[PDB]
Amino acid sequence: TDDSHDWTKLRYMDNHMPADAERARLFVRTSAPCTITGTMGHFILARCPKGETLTVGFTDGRKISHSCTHPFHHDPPVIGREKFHSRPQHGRELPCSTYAQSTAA
Amino acid sequence: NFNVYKAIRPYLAHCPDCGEGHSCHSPVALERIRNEATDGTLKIQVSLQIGIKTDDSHDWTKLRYMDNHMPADAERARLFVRTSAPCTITGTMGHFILARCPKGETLTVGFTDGRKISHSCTHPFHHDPPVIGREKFHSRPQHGRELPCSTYAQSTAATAEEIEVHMPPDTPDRTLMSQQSGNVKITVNSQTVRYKCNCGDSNEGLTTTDKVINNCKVDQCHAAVTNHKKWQYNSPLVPRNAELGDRKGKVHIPFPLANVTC
Amino acid sequence: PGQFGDIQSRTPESEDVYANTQLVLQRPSAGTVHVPYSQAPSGFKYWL
Amino acid sequence: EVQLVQSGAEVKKPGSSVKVSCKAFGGTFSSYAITWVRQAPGQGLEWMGGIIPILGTTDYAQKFQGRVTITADKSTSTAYMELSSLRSEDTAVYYCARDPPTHGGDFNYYYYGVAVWGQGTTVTVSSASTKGPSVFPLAPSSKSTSGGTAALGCLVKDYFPEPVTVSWNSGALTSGVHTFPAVLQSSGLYSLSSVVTVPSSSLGTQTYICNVNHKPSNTKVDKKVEPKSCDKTH
Amino acid sequence: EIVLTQSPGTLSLSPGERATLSCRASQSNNYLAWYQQKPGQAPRLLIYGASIRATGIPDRFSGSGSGTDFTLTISRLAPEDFAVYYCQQYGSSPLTFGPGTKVDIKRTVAAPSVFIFPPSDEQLKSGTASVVCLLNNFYPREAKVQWKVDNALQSGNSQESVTEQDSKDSTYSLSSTLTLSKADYEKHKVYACEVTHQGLSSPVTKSFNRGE
Amino acid sequence: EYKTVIPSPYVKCCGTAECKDKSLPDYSCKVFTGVYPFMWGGAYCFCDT
Amino acid sequence: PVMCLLANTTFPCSQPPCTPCCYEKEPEETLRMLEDNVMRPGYYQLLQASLTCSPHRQRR
Amino acid sequence: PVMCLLANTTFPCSQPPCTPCCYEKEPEETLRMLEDNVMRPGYYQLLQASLTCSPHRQRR
Amino acid sequence: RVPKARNPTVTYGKNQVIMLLYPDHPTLLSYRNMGEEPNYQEEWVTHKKEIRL
Repeated sequence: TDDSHDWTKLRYMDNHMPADAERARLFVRTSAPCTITGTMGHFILARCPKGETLTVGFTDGRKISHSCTHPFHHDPPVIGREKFHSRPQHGRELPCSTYAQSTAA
Repeated sequence: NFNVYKAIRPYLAHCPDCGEGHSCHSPVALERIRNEATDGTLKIQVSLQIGIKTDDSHDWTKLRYMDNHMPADAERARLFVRTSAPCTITGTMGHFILARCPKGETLTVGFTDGRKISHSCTHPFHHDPPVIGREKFHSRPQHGRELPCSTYAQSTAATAEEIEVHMPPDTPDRTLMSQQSGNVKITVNSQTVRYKCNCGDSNEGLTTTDKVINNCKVDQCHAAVTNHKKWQYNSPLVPRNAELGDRKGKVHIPFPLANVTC
Repeated sequence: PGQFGDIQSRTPESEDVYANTQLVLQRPSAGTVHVPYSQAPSGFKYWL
Repeated sequence: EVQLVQSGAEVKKPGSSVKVSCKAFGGTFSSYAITWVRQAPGQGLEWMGGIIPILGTTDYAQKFQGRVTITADKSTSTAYMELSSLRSEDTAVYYCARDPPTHGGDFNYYYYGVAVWGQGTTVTVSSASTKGPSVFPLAPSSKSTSGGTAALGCLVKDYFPEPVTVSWNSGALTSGVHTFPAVLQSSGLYSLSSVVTVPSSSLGTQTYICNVNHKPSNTKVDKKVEPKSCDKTH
Repeated sequence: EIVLTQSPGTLSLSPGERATLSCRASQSNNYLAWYQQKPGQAPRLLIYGASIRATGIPDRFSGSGSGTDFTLTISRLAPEDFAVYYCQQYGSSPLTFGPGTKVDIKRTVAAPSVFIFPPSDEQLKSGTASVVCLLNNFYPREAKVQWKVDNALQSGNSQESVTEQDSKDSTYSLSSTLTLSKADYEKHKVYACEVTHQGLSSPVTKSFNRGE
Repeated sequence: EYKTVIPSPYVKCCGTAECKDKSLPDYSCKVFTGVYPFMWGGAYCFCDT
Repeated sequence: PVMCLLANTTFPCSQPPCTPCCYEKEPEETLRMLEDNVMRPGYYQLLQASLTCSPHRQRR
Repeated sequence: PVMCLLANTTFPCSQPPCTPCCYEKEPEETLRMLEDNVMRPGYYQLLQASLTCSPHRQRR
Repeated sequence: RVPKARNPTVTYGKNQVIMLLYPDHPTLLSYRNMGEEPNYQEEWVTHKKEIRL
């Protein structure tokens, strides 16, 4: 709320006043919990399992848990010729595209 | 023998997917997953050691990971294993975890590190249990018949299931060496070092105290910790100590495959 | 390989094994210590 | 901009628990990704693992939590370590004066910015009693210096603690003095030296002297200078 | 993994020249950045990389690289540009700091400078039979000390240490001492302080006698 | 259920290993050339060829 | 060339006439410098100045 | 029955040839004891006597 | 990084290859003639299967 850049914190609008809450209690889930992989200001990166819905949520300072849910059909496209589920030890490199984790302008 | 774990310690190993999509060296690498229990129970082998701690003693509230050179303690209360969704762990002793798992095409195992980081390792793994009988049911009913199946029994016994142990390979570390201008010094944080150079160095070898190698350029210097007084599982995905193999030893892996009704 | 009987032994406790899994070792991926291998999956687990 | 501030050096005994000081400013007025790096003399740099970006939870890297068993403060700009039960091998410059160090495993990531650096406090793990600067050589007896056209120097040995204050000929030659090396040794005692680089033709006009001062002993050094290859010594 | 390998371990240049430093790693993905240390001086940021770049000193630096390795170059070396130069990419999973490259602007070079002082004569009970060394001004560095006591070779009980450089001159240095008891400084008279540097192989030598 | 048994790979720095051939139920071994494996804290081998 | 305006007077986009600490010396007025022009390329440098502050410790 | 061996010597398995708490005293014992010796039917009891040693801190 | 499906167990016949396929996950099989008409065909295979081409 004081505009200091504390990584462990986030701020939300309590009626008319910005108010603080803990970063460690932010979550995003679809069919099951997503790995967050970067955040800053209004934005979150996440790696999510396949699912027909998305919700983001956080625990308030006053211990109450807020969430928001949108319908969002997530089913990421195949790379290459196999419908695999997590990267193997052994394989081939193929070209794809990624949101880079750096908060650069 | 159950208290073999005085002799052998956890390790880092190369995990394919540390939860964020990148491969890296992980305290939690899972070396084998096995699914021979027809009841759908799952036995998982991991580079942690659980049910023990540093100051080598059994403790069901703790596990030890390898904090790069030193084994280090963390709480069993924050171990997890999940597949498509959270598994319930049904037994943990040594390198071995039992879990009961929902159907899923991945296995990810993980824990919370003493410095409050969360670590995990994720493998592609098609967990789809065989059906017992003639109905693809999902959880056991309060009324039914009993059919023969098999289970990893929840006993940490002398199973006659055996895994071999070997001493580590020499563990390399770039921070064992510093360029003092014109020379490099080997430095010894109380683990004995092997070192080698080609800067005209006639005297490559071993030390248990800091040493200077004359004229040396840090690019042409190499060093690794060498007198390991603890052993490891001889996994793939860590180097062998020598071409001949190594001097061995064994561990009896817990949880034997009993036949039982479901 | 990978059909029923790709591993055979004369009794449960026998030390003899015949196996034909076509295990083929593969080059390790650059900058890593693993052993990758290709093999026909267990022909008994398929049969079950 | 961001700016960092620390205490100059800490005189500490081994086996103690010690605060190590910081405050941060310069365009922030409050916390922003503060972290530490620590370097023992003759080593390369090493990020002080107990302190990656600790501004709401205390860190460790992989390794650490040996004798470097440590916690670090989150509070407004005031990123103090408490380095606990330290040993002689932990004698180092502790650079708190360091840039946003983007972490990982921990799932969030940081800006590149303007960055920040600065001083690093010397935690001087020591137990030596205080001792004067040139009580080993130049205060009690003699000096001679066997040749070269500007090969003239002065000596200070087996002393504790720093800082010594030094000058040549009442400060008059400070235009041609070069301020020259010092060390802290494995004995827990310091050593220091100084030179004048003025050549034969322009030192030869002087009947010449040099001096040293040290408050932790309450002593003064003086000796007369007499070269072997100056213009006055042909 | 990754293991940041700075390719040049050490370099030397005239002022007016351009330096370039290179670093090799197995993958990069987030900004590794460049910082330097003159002996006893505070660091500062040179440059950031991996895809974007930003640089902290009013521009005479530039940095680039992809597909293999990552680099920093300094346009026209001139003043106090002597340092060890490092690159790094912070904590996370286990991965370590860069090893550093020494570079400097060239001296008006000469053969090794050496010191040959008496200790003190009154108080030999304190150990002032011991003879003290300081070395300066040599180039490049392999300046190991050699000693003689009354024209006999000695190497033992030596107070080995590393000094900071010649400051304004910025040439290399060391200091040490032969630790000796009492009586031999009173029986006898003579010493030599000597330097077996690679630039000469056979040493530079200084000597004195207790008669002066 | 077969078990595929795989000991730690032998990696030799600065020279060729060779196949220590033996009779085991479906034994195979292979020597892969020009490896440069990394442990957690450094390269395992001295050279990269 | 490129330039920025104080709703009337015009200047090069290295800083607004209010100088650093701008959002703390002309609060919210600082943002109207970006209202009635942001289409010229220089305006991210006016933003860089407008939201940078110079407390007593700063010394580059 | 059958028994264990070590270098020049043959001896019964269930107490060490080195003094008890032998792994705590000389932890590299396995690097002499277990080159090819893993084939011994007594190795399980040699291991139990070596590590779960019933050391001088315990009682029976 | 993407996986490579493991080698099939192939065997031959008069103008045929017979391949036994072992997918760990849905895997595309494609084939074409190397002649003037490629007669391109494909399928995702999701379980162990024998193909005759």
